[PDB]
Amino acid sequence: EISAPSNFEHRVHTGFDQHEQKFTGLPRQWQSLI
Amino acid sequence: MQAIKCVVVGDGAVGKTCLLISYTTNAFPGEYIPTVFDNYSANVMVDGKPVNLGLWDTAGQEDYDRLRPLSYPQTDVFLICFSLVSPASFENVRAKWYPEVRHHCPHTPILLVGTKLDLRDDKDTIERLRDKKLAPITYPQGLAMAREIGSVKYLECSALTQRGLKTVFDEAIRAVLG
Ligand SMILES: Nc1nc2c(ncn2[C@@H]2O[C@H](COP(=O)(O)OP(=O)(O)CP(=O)(O)O)[C@@H](O)[C@H]2O)c(=O)[nH]1
Ligand SMILES: [Cl-]
Ligand SMILES: [Cl-]
Ligand SMILES: [Mg+2]
Repeated sequence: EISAPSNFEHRVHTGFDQHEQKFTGLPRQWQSLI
Repeated sequence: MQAIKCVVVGDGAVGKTCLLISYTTNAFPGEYIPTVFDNYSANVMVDGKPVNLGLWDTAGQEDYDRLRPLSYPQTDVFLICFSLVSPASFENVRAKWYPEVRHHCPHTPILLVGTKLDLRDDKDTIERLRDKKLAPITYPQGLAMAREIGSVKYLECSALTQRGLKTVFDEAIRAVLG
């Protein structure tokens, strides 16, 4: 059977800065891509 | 530990974040805040074995169209979501989401998910839909769309009431792990 989920973690929270037109809190792997 | 990458996509305002947050934390977010990108993790016990569920919460905003595909490599399953009370979001399953997903991941399984099930019978919602020459999407209509995009499963749910909610993620899991 499949249990209810547990131990939630928010690993990445990305935003966007309009002044610089740059993403903020990008996954470390995406920093060379965007 | 087994791990599953599940990526969630669909129009703005369809309920992707509420769906993920209601399943993982059992809370319905009180504010409507559009997503740029977020990654959540949660543990689930599947047939006695622990599984790490990785959840990729993507932006329905067109303005983030170039950021979105960065989530796609090595995806194990997609949830394509539309609101059962937004015909337009449903039409965009065919017009945008299925084509984009399938272009990046030509063989990854897709679950079609109809959200906001609590609103399909909301008389005021029905009336304002009718005012714009629209109606809520029905189960048969949803199922027909799912069949047309070659989805492994069509599911309806409400993040708000959690009706059908666990089932979406249980099916997503069985789609990847059997
Ligand atoms: N009645 C009802 N409303 C819902 C449900 N799920 C989400 N909503 C509402 O829909 C709106 C959008 O929810 P949200 O989860 O932010 O949508 P999203 O698809 O993540 C939007 P983006 O793609 O921009 O992040 C909000 O007003 C939210 O309260 C539901 O199951 N029932
Ligand atoms: Cl099907
Ligand atoms: Cl249901
Ligand atoms: Mg969101």
